[PDB]
Amino acid sequence: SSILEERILGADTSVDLEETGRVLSIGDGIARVHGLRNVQAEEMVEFSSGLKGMSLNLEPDNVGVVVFGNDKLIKEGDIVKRTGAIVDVPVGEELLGRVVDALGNAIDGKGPIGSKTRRRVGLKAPGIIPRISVREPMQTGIKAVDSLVPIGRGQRELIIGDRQTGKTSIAIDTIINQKRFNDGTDEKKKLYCIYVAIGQKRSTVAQLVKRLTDADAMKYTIVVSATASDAAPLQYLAPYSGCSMGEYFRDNGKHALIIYDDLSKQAVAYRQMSLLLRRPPGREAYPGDVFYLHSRLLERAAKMNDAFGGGSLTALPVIETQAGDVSAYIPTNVISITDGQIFLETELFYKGIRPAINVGLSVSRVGSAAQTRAMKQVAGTMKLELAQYREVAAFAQFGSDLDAATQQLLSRGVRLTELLKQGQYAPMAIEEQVAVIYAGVRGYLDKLEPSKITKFENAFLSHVISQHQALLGKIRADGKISEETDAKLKEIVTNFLAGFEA
Amino acid sequence: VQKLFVDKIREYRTKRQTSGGPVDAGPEYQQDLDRELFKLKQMYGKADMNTFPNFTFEDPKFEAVEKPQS
Amino acid sequence: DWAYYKATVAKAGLVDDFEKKFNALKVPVPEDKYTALVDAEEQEDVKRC
Ligand SMILES: Nc1ncnc2c1ncn2[C@@H]1O[C@H](COP(=O)(O)OP(=O)(O)OP(=O)(O)O)[C@@H](O)[C@H]1O
Ligand SMILES: [Mg+2]
Repeated sequence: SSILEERILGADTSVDLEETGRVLSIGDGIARVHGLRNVQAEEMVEFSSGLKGMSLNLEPDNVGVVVFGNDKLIKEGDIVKRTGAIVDVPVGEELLGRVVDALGNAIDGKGPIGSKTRRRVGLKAPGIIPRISVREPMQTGIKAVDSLVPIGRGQRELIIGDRQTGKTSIAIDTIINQKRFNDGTDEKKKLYCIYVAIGQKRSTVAQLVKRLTDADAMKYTIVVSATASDAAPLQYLAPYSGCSMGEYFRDNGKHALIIYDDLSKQAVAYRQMSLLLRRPPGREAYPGDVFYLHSRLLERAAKMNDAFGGGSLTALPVIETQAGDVSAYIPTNVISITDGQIFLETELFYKGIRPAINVGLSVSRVGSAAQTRAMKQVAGTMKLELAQYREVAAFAQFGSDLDAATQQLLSRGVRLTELLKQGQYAPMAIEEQVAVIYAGVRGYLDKLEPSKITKFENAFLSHVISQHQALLGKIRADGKISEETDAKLKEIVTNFLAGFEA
Repeated sequence: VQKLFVDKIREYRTKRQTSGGPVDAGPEYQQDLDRELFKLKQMYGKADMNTFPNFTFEDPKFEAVEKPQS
Repeated sequence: DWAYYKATVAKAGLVDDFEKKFNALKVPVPEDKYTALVDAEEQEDVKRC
């Protein structure tokens, strides 16, 4: 076969003097190395068998080293070499559509990635001059997110909640929903995505590449993967490597997005890795600088000014909490780095509100209110009509009857609550959202039954995409819902309501 | 190590003298390539080499509606 | 997409010939059985008009 022989003539057998430190111990991943005089801190050192490692502690006698791999091929008396480089990963657009490990080697088997430029995992966030405020929107296609808790481009938003409530699905409808902009024509409405899998078994990450490839979502993302089987210094290095492929886009013009799933598993890989280096424990045996661990990460998510390129880098960190308690140590340290949050609960998921977003508590510094112009009209009034609902709609035990007074307002909420529910891996558009939200707030649904609105939605939505395609194209193009555009929609809802149930 | 460069090409050319697949398979490669050839067909399906699609479909029968009117 | 990957496949005989034989015939269309109630049901309401 011609492929094996051409791989062996391209191999370079270069030999040079190394700089070399004999091993004194090896246990549980830590290799105290005698020698290694001129070593830097955070330098990448290379064992004899092919392993790789990073020298963290410097000390007068020994040199502490942690291993990127497995510590059973390493025996006392081995040889540790010097590369001569603080730890760096490859970068580029050439990694797009791949699954890679935490140092940039492909675990999909499509071959060697041809990459040209290398970028550190420990670089610095930009300061005060080269930013700008948040001008643009980032559409998720969820209807409880886009209307009530909008997210700008360049804003760190925290998805927080328990296990098995919707934290991964929320951030995968977002990956799917940008399919419509990426095959379009303008280069400033796209959104290239990145998913970082920390502490997850391979029978979830090889299954999420399936869900992202029938919908052809994988042609514009990267998956940096550090599974639960990996060395504890490989789950620590993963978000600092994934964030550094995001800043190929942001430092060259385009717009990126990055999900850390999750960041409660980049902390217990720092607690273990830095207890076996004999560093004294803090609270819950976490180190002193877990706040400095997350903060030097979540400040690269910038929004540059237009004299640098104007690119953005959103971030969506996921956080799993125990028993729904938000006052823990690692939650509160990362609530106060992000601009806004999305509080996912369990009693919302089980009563029926799915996606289970607490729209009361899901606060957001609105991002210079870049919702969009037409959604401001219909979800401006929706925000207040739902807020009016929640103050007054928690009895479950009625004794008196005020249908002219109270029962009209709470009938507007259940029509807007059951409108907000959604499916899974089928995200809408924004003008298909303006139409369905128009029909809810304008009183055109109070003569239905609430057990029929989820049935009313898909029959409505199929009618407008089929028969009214030139209608929705004037909302997406002109931005606003104009007064003559208010006129045309006034018949369509009432013509359909005249013949919906028959 | 160009003396090792010649010595892994020259024992690659010896592998290019092949008669029937494996050189030292015995009961190893014969069982494994037959175990794997079933698994690409076991949970996949029973399919021949060139047989076309052979079936037939029947549509919904159009019933009538009886209606005395006026 | 039958002609696409069979060309890059080398094992012909039953590959390029099966796509040559099975793709050279007519589409089996449906039967037009709905004609009786088209005329006989219509005019009896117009005659009642
Ligand atoms: N929009 C939705 N509507 C109804 N059910 C959903 C929706 N999205 C997800 N689910 C269901 O909720 C369950 C949990 O979702 P998901 O796996 O994203 O939770 P998770 O908290 O990320 O899980 P883990 O705790 O393992 O990370 C899944 O069974 C999924 O099918
Ligand atoms: Mg999850």
